[PDB]
Amino acid sequence: VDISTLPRVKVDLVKPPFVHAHDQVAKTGPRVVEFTMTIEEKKLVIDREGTEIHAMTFNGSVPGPLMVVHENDYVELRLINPDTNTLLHNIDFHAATGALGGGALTQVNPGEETTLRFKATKPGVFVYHCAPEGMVPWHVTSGMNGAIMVLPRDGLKDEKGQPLTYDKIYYVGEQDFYVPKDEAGNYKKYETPGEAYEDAVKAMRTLTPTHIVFNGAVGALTGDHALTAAVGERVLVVHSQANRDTRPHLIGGHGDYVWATGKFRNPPDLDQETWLIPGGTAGAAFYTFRQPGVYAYVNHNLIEAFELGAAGHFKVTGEWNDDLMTSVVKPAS
Amino acid sequence: VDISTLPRVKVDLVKPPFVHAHDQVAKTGPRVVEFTMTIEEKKLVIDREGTEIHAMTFNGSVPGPLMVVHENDYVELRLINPDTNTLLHNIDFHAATGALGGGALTQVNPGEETTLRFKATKPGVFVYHCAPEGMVPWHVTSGMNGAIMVLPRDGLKDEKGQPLTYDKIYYVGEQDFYVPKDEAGNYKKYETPGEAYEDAVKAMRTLTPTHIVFNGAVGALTGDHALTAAVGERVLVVHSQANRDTRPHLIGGHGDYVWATGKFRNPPDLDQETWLIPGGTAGAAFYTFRQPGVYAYVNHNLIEAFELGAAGHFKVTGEWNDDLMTSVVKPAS
Amino acid sequence: VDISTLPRVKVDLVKPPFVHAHDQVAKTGPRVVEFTMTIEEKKLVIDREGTEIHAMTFNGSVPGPLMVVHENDYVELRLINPDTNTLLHNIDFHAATGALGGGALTQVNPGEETTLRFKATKPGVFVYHCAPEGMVPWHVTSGMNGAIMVLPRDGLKDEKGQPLTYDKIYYVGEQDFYVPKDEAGNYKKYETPGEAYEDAVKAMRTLTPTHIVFNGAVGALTGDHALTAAVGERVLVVHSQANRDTRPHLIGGHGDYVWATGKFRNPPDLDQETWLIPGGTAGAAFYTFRQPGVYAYVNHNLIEAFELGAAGHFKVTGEWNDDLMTSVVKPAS
Ligand SMILES: O=N[O-]
Ligand SMILES: O=N[O-]
Ligand SMILES: O=N[O-]
Ligand SMILES: [Cu+2]
Ligand SMILES: [Cu+2]
Ligand SMILES: [Cu+2]
Repeated sequence: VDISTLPRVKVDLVKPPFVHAHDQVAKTGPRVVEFTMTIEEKKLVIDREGTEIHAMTFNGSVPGPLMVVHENDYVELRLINPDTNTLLHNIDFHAATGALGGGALTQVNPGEETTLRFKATKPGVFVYHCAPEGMVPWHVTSGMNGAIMVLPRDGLKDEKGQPLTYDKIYYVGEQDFYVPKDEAGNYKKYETPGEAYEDAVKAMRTLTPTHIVFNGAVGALTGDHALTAAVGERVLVVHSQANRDTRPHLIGGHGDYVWATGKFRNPPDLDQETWLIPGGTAGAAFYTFRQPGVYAYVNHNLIEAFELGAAGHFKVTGEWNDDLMTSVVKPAS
Repeated sequence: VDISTLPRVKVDLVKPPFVHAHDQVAKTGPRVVEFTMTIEEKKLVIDREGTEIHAMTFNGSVPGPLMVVHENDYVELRLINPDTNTLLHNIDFHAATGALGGGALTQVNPGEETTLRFKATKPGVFVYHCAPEGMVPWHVTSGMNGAIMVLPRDGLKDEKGQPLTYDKIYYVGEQDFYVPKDEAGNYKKYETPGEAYEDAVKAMRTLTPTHIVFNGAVGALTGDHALTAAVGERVLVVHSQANRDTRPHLIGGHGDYVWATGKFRNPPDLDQETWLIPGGTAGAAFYTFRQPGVYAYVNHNLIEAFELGAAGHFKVTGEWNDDLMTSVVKPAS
Repeated sequence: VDISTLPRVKVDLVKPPFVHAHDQVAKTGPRVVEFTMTIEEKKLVIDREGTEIHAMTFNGSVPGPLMVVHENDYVELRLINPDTNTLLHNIDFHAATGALGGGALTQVNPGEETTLRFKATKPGVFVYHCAPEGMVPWHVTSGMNGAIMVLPRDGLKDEKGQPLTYDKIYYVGEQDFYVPKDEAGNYKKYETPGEAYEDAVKAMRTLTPTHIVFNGAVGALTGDHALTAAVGERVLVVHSQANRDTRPHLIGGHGDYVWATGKFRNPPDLDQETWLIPGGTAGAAFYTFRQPGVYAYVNHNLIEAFELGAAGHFKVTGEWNDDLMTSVVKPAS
């Protein structure tokens, strides 16, 4: 087909955990969906102690923004590497077919840009990440990863073929960082990326993250940046991990319908407490809130959650249901 | 509904790996099922070397006992923290909805008790664990976790909707411990829980368990405490891991029907060799024994099994089937 | 039945990643399928640095060869331990039922052989591995493992019950090695297996592989030993990991149909980006190539892939499809 005959629609991305506006059920035929991202190398403070790293980002955030299209749309990405950056970058879409997911076609030095197009032939949530030959895990584990959602044209379906429609969506990107340590255990700091590279490699080879965070930092999805919902609302939480396994859990809730490995032609798993998202994958969980209050959303390696950073909060408004749960006798001597 | 109009039934729990008597198919309407557990902080010897830790238990065991109810029963738990203990505790049920699984409503100092009720709205096996704010992974990885089984009212079903009925059930709780080590690698010992806390946190942050055990100790499910079955018997093995992934395997057998992430509205996976139970989850495997003899039941990271403790035995009685397996020529020069 | 009345067929095995000739749909009734393997202890160079270990192999390779039979065939294995070896060995088939998978019946000292027969009652891909009592993880993590495929008699089926027929098959065995290190981090070398055993145990107990490789060495499945396919070809990739989780990914492709835990009575997962194969399991992924060029096949812990060795290549011939992917604007200032 002549792609030039198709509609074009430009998306304006938003910072995670929010997601750009879209339609669950496609209201048009196939489109070329136009995205732009600008790579930004920047310093980021990732914990309460003030540890500062040299992060590598798509669009200034860890994770990069969630892109949303429908099955058999074309994704057309303008990828910009400004001359204020110092490294070579590219992009690999797990949603795409060919050329190492696009990485072989999108190598951009500082001061260059490129435009890639691919057909989104499979529905699901997928990781995208930078992948420069020879330096792949360093870029990924410096924050250079995000996700793309390819919705079925008729939206999501349950295990029986009935519609599932979310009221809200959030994107939680989980990042393992490997901050080099000296013998005594304190983090080391580096003057340039080249001077850091060997100790970055050493640190990665321990297979032991120093930090595991949501939305780029310890506590990022707490306090005034907690996730929010109301009792009765249907929420989809997209979760990605580009490099290492995770096991999400909503403390006080469930995954009512979960695609743990993220691919919508498969029936969802029902009533999950915890789900495994393998490293290199995006997954999605659908839940209808039934109680108000604070929930924690965690990686249920609780060490990873509460000691290394992989924990966020929901604040949920509405009525308490004492049939579902109540304190019969409050704590007392 | 007025819960006060429902039948009440008191359960008397038993020590793992055994399970209190119950009905697979519900013989009554919905009930309030009454449980009591008493928290016990105690010293436990966990390996053959004599390493002794300060364990934190529900009902004196690691894991805590398996609770069994049916879908849409109410679970009413009296949780007692005697004044002989020294720490604050609570309980989070992954089966429950709201208040951080019950943890926000069940904080008990030594000398206090509380009673929680929740509706068991989803069928499956689920983890429960202590979760005191700020100290969650330390309590969990000190042994303070167990599981609850919420059976469908019409019992278990295979992938075709046909009944599956077990003859025996066992509960295997798998515990990762993080015993602090000095520089030379020997375990450190501590005078009080507060003096131990920072090195406990340090030890956990390595993400490398020193011990991974079934039923609280190396070898606990061997010798006179081996699991038992007969050829032809249908056995359900419930397995939980509150904090870290595991991959159970019956050496010499299979999981004929497995709910690896534990939730019975989903069809089981058939004919598994090994299954992944993510940290924070309970799973269940159904097997019909076909050969007698010794079987090993293991986490199939074989280092975790045979060097760190995650191995137990079945002793199975009955006839040998030479059609299924035989030595044609015994080992010989 | 009198097994002596059944046809016998002798298989001549081939070195991974290739697979001996077989039929997907069984062209005969049930057979006794005869295999022979000779154990070989040998030195192997496993990385580009020249690190040499004392490997323990079935048939001289890491992994051991893929065996292929059909459901309800009998597997009859002659296992030979020549007197040029120094250790005791045996074999455990995860496909088999009884006697610890055969290990209790196949203990062979150097200079001995044995013949085991078992009925392959369950279809799927399964691990096999050595398992000498007391020394199990050392033999497995020295390379002594492979896989067996038990095909359904009517071949593979998709999620709808329609045939899936592969044009090519490859077997990727992934091996975690634990090469002991001194305090400074250099590999230690040993004079005899007994002198190595305690430091091998110490190294394993860190749960941190020094090397994670495909087909026995860093780079083994690259260059002149890259995997090959053509656009339009249907390829099945069998992947096993006898001891540790992995998460395969075809960079630039997908798993169109995946049995992540390897058992063919279950419907496959569709359109996977990445899949989790738990330690102790074999899995299988089916893909139809749609684009030519180089693909990387990796464990998508990218540190494990690109820094520790768990990466191979496909070279795919044929036409480029610009509808599926194209560079709209090549990288430029
Ligand atoms: O479910 N809470 O750790
Ligand atoms: O299956 N045994 O390690
Ligand atoms: O998908 N590549 O790392
Ligand atoms: Cu980059
Ligand atoms: Cu506690
Ligand atoms: Cu061996």
